[PDB]
Amino acid sequence: MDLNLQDKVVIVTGGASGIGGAISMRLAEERAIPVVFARHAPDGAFLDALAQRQPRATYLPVELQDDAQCRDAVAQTIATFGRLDGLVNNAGVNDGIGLDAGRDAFVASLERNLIHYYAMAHYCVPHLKATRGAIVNISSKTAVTGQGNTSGYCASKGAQLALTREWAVALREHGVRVNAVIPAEVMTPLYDPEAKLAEIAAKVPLGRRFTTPDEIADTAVFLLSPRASHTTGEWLFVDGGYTHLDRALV
Amino acid sequence: MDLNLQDKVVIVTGGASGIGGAISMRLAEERAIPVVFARHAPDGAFLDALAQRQPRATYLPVELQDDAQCRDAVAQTIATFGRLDGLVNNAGVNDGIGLDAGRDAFVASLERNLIHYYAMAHYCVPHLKATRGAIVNISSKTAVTGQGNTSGYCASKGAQLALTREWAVALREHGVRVNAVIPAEVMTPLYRAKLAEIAAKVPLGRRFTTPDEIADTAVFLLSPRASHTTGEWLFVDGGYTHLDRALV
Amino acid sequence: MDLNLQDKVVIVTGGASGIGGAISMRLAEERAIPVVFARHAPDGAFLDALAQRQPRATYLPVELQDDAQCRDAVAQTIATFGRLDGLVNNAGVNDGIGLDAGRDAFVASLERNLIHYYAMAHYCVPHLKATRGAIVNISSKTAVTGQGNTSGYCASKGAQLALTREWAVALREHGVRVNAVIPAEVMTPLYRNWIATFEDPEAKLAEIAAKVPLGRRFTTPDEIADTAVFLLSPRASHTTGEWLFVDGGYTHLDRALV
Amino acid sequence: MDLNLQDKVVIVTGGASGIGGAISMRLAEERAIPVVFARHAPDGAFLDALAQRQPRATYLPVELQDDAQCRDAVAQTIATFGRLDGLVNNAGVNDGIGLDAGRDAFVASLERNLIHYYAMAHYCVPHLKATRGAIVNISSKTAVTGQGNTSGYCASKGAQLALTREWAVALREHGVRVNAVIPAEVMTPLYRNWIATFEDPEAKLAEIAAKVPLGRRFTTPDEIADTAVFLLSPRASHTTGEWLFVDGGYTHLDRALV
Ligand SMILES: NC(=O)c1ccc[n+]([C@@H]2O[C@H](COP(=O)([O-])OP(=O)(O)OC[C@H]3O[C@@H](n4cnc5c(N)ncnc54)[C@H](O)[C@@H]3O)[C@@H](O)[C@H]2O)c1
Ligand SMILES: NC(=O)c1ccc[n+]([C@@H]2O[C@H](COP(=O)([O-])OP(=O)(O)OC[C@H]3O[C@@H](n4cnc5c(N)ncnc54)[C@H](O)[C@@H]3O)[C@@H](O)[C@H]2O)c1
Ligand SMILES: NC(=O)c1ccc[n+]([C@@H]2O[C@H](COP(=O)([O-])OP(=O)(O)OC[C@H]3O[C@@H](n4cnc5c(N)ncnc54)[C@H](O)[C@@H]3O)[C@@H](O)[C@H]2O)c1
Ligand SMILES: NC(=O)c1ccc[n+]([C@@H]2O[C@H](COP(=O)([O-])OP(=O)(O)OC[C@H]3O[C@@H](n4cnc5c(N)ncnc54)[C@H](O)[C@@H]3O)[C@@H](O)[C@H]2O)c1
Ligand SMILES: [Cl-]
Ligand SMILES: [Cl-]
Ligand SMILES: [Cl-]
Ligand SMILES: [Cl-]
Repeated sequence: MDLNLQDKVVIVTGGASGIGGAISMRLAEERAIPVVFARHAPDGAFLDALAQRQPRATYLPVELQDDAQCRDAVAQTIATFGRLDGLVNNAGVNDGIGLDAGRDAFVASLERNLIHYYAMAHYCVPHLKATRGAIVNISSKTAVTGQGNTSGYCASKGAQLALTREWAVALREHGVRVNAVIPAEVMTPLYDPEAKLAEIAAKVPLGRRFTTPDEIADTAVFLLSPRASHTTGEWLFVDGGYTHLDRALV
Repeated sequence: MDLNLQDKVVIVTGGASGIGGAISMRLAEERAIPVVFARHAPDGAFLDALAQRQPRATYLPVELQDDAQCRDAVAQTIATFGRLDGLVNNAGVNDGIGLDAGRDAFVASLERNLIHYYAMAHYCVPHLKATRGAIVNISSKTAVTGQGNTSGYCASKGAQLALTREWAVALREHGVRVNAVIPAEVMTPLYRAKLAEIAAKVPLGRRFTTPDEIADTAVFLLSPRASHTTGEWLFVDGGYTHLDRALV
Repeated sequence: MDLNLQDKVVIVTGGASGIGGAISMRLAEERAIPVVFARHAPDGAFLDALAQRQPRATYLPVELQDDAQCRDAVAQTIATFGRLDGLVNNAGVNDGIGLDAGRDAFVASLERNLIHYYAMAHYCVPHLKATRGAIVNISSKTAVTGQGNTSGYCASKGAQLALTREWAVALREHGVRVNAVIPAEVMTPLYRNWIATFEDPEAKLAEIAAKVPLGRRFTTPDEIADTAVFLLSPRASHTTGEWLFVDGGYTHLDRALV
Repeated sequence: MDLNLQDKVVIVTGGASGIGGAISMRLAEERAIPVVFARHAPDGAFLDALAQRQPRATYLPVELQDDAQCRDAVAQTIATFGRLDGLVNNAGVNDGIGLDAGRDAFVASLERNLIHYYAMAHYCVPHLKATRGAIVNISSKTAVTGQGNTSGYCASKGAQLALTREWAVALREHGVRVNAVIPAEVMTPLYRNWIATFEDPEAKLAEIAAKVPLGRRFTTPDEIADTAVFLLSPRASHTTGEWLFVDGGYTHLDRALV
């Protein structure tokens, strides 16, 4: 299935590891041009594999919590490529800020997760309008399931789903589609460890195993493509049945 | 139906007008004790009607964006009544902060809407655990429908639905239930041809929902008649969110 | 809270046992007039308690899978009361018809669950219009969660949620509201006996209850009834088309929690 | 994006017209082998275009309401190809059976829509297990939004969403995924052969399209098809039980927007 993403310039925040890394790599495979926005320089092995698929793929060091860096990196991206066709908002961290943490910790969690999704959309949208590009927001099942000690992250991830609907409405007349992907348990390098891994994996209905970053990536990249040309405002759960299937199943 | 809220102490933020005021008034009618947290003093006719139903009902001047006023007003409430049985997070404003507004405006919207729901829960939860009380978060249909130029408010309202699920999980073993009510179109102070256009789109009766309708579901959710309902989002919207957009 | 249900006539299908019995009893307590449609004659103690609260409450023997009996029982209710204010579609059974069972078993499950919800609404709605009455459909979390070997019941319960939206649209101009209640695990004497067919009943019950997030306990029929009766009342006068989950967090809270 | 569907055998019910036809054509483009089950012989031009992409693509005449024809058609497909990799349940018709129509009309609507999705899955699933294949159920936004005079179709389309969750649970250990696609307004020549009946056919088309948030236009069959075929493929290898709305924002975006 040709996705028609060849030479499409797509910013992927947190795009050099885990889910974001897999999204960048699939974009490169589809001959798109992923532009990684991340705090830390990607590892060599990642850059080797990416450039092999797409020699023009790039990385920009960006602290997403700095509004001016977001602005300048988008500008640099436009200066380098002349256009922007996609935005994948993906950077985030479950920082475990619960009910007892207080205002400052809560707001800091919003900064780490929610606020830069808005800032990136804010700076990218004029460019996306010009190309009738697309946005994918990566959220989390916690936005709808809760978890128990992570108000900050949960609030952020839920706000991102709401913003997906809001931006889909806001941008409809410009042909800019906005969708979300909702993962549940995804194995990354990052993420008695023999036992606790087994414990978590056991709860995923399809195959009792973690979702892979590639699985999230394939749905995310489909959503950026014109193969999803009448899909906007949607939240796609890629979670092995985690959110919606009977909690009682083994 | 006896809701068993008699002498139960419930804080209602933005509780002196619009939906909040209707919630406070219904609480008083059920012989609960509403404690109004609001920026401005309620008008006299409101306070008099409230006192008629519940002489122990109380108003505290609170700017909810001030974390210290939140903390101090809760402390006051506990000092006065010795208990807290409910929190209704209700204060908010659709401030029309869109994609072009920028970071500062977006964050100011979060402060006006989202952040004080968390601050209030933060300060109330220890006391709610003591009484196996309840929380009701008032959200907005915009959280799931979008609207077009209100990123700030939409984000906030959606985060409030998420937090309803999170806090329901967090507090399950303490017997504290957390639910949300989602209104669509409710005629309230500043809301009042442009009228008819909006009303016409509400499937049930082609009319606005009333504050009393929102209040009746919110108060039901605060009560032990909803003793196994937690984490839920109750739409009270005349069909606005879920019924065919094509209907007339 | 006054639900304003005094002398309101409400048919409750399967209304003498479990969830349905609790709804009938709650209706009587709110001074409504419940009309029980059920296959089996109710307990004497149930009838005594019902009459104690509402002397006008009635019971009619009805096999709901018989369309003519639905028709005639609604007709008799109208003859007795002259009006109908509510319908609670509640009768049903999880009959464990899997994907391997085949057409005949699947259709039989639809007859036991889905088809009489439609039949009852078909015969009741013309009367509900005159009174601006209401319908509550009792569904099941299985409609959205699945279960694994119950295609017939799952299909039925999901169709009941869809029909809740459909009828809400269809009846909007008549002021007739239609909503659904979705239970998960509700302890009833019937469930209690099914659990008794297991080797270690105590352990089976605990195993089921352990999965309910709020309190690790079954929902009670009264808990389902209180929401259902609230939804029948004008206290829910702008709620229509809705699916209310009364389930201790079963459907929507993190599967990973203990 | 390689979908890895080359030489995979996929039955598509109603697969020679509208959405079903687009699904078959996309399957053939991906070098899969679509097998069309439909009541009428397909257009010659359709058969030619299909054959150009996939010479092995087949059509079997099937009345899906006849359980034995479903059974035999699946058996013939296994006899021809020796495997089954996918099932797209797609055939259906909005027959406008309201609340007032009664039992016989309602049940007939279930037969036209719901019951053959079950029958087809019943006969296909034993084979899908061996290949760790997949099912896509095509539903309708009406399952969740209602419409107003179509209880039979609404109930059917909603049962199909519920069965998607149920079969996803049932088949999880066999690695068979089950998902649904929910369209809203899709232009098919047949929809056009219904719109044709109106006094001002283009003004009617316009009234409908004006309600679709994204572009104020109908979704195309290819747009539905591309999501459906993605769901059949291992690119969606951890997606199961899901309902994917492909509807230009119809179901979920603010009704107030123009
Ligand atoms: N991994 C899971 O199980 C899981 C589950 C649900 C949702 N998600 C979502 O997936 C998305 C990706 O997570 P992942 O697990 O791949 O994460 P990851 O931590 O493995 O990678 C995230 C990347 O983003 C970068 N990053 C984070 N914050 C940043 C900032 N402020 N500025 C610049 N760079 C920043 C990190 O350095 C890292 O490179 C997140 O939005 C997460 O919430 C993940
Ligand atoms: N009116 C509607 O149609 C509608 C629709 C959807 C959701 N809602 C929700 O209902 C809730 C109540 O809104 P409303 O329509 O009744 O507005 P209402 O303004 O007329 O009253 C809200 C009250 O909250 C107070 N308030 C607001 N911000 C405050 C702050 N920072 N500190 C202290 N007090 C503050 C206001 O002074 C006012 O008294 C809100 O959460 C809103 O999102 C309303
Ligand atoms: N108990 C639970 O855990 C649970 C969970 C989810 C949903 N539900 C739903 O609650 C509703 C009631 O269930 P319950 O658990 O109370 O069951 P129950 O069996 O205790 O009571 C059902 C009543 O309906 C009557 N009935 C059944 N079929 C009938 C027919 N064809 N004609 C006449 N009467 C008939 C039965 O005889 C019985 O009196 C059902 O719709 C069920 O699907 C129950
Ligand atoms: N067209 C829309 O706007 C729309 C909207 C929502 C959902 N859908 C869904 O999409 C699916 C396809 O609809 P479509 O619009 O492409 O339909 P269509 O009418 O254009 O084609 C349906 C095909 O299925 C065949 N078919 C129907 N019943 C059959 C039977 N009993 N036995 C054998 N073959 C049979 C028909 O002959 C026809 O060839 C249906 O499930 C429908 O509910 C369509
Ligand atoms: Cl991977
Ligand atoms: Cl009012
Ligand atoms: Cl009880
Ligand atoms: Cl097409």
